[PDB]
Amino acid sequence: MALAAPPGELTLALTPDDKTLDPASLDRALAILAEHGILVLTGMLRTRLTDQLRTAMLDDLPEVLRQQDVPTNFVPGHVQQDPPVRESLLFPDVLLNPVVYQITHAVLGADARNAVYSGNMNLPGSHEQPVHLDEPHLWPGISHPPYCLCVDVPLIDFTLENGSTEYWPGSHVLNPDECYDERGCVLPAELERRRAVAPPVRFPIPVGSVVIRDGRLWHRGVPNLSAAPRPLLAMTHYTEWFDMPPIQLPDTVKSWVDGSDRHTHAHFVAGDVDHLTGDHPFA
Ligand code: NI
Repeated sequence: MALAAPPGELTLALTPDDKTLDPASLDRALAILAEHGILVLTGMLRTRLTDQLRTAMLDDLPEVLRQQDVPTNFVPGHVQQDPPVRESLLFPDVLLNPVVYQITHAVLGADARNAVYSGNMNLPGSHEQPVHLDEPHLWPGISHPPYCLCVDVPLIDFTLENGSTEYWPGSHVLNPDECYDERGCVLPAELERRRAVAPPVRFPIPVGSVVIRDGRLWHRGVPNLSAAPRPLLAMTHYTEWFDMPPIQLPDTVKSWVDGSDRHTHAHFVAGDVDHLTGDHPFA
């Protein structure tokens, strides 16, 4: 709560040149994800990539807001927006990042696969989301290991002002009976018990960072009190055995996406994919 940079205990500092973590860096990464459920990797992505993705998503926001019903996460101002899947905006260092997949391989296995290429546009004057998990526990009242890791790419500097996400460290292992409602929101009794032992944190995250977290981590989107939309690009790695629909990608990227040992659950389509309406033929 009210930090000035990502906490040391959650953070691993890299450069965009780093292709693998040395054994001790990986051990620390996995120790952080196991204990805290969230890992911040600073210095992962070049300005060249984040700038293009930021531009592409801010250019698409008008088409998203024109929709009959604008799909929002829980409350007003938290808009669901898929980034483009044009050949020229699909970057191996984003989709198939070698450090990300080194971590996800070590936690979920070599057959783990990305099955989400989506985004969260947090609008100026947005409301507070309820504390929730994005992915549920597979059975109520059971402790089990992760089956999915969210990979979140901020496309501007996230600040306390513009809606940097509230995270509940270590919350990813909590699954008592009657803890979650049908939408994945944490029952208030469990929130206040948890707050006494391990209160939530919120911190700036500079663009170029990648956040990897347990899909079961408690978090909430919070108001964007800045004058500008706060874009996030979102991917999710799942174990091979978890049923997900495939990502629609153009067959122009099949050559490097298919037959990588960094797996994507993908359906390849002739021609352009409509990333926003999703309505294209042969989908
Ligand atoms: Ni969420």
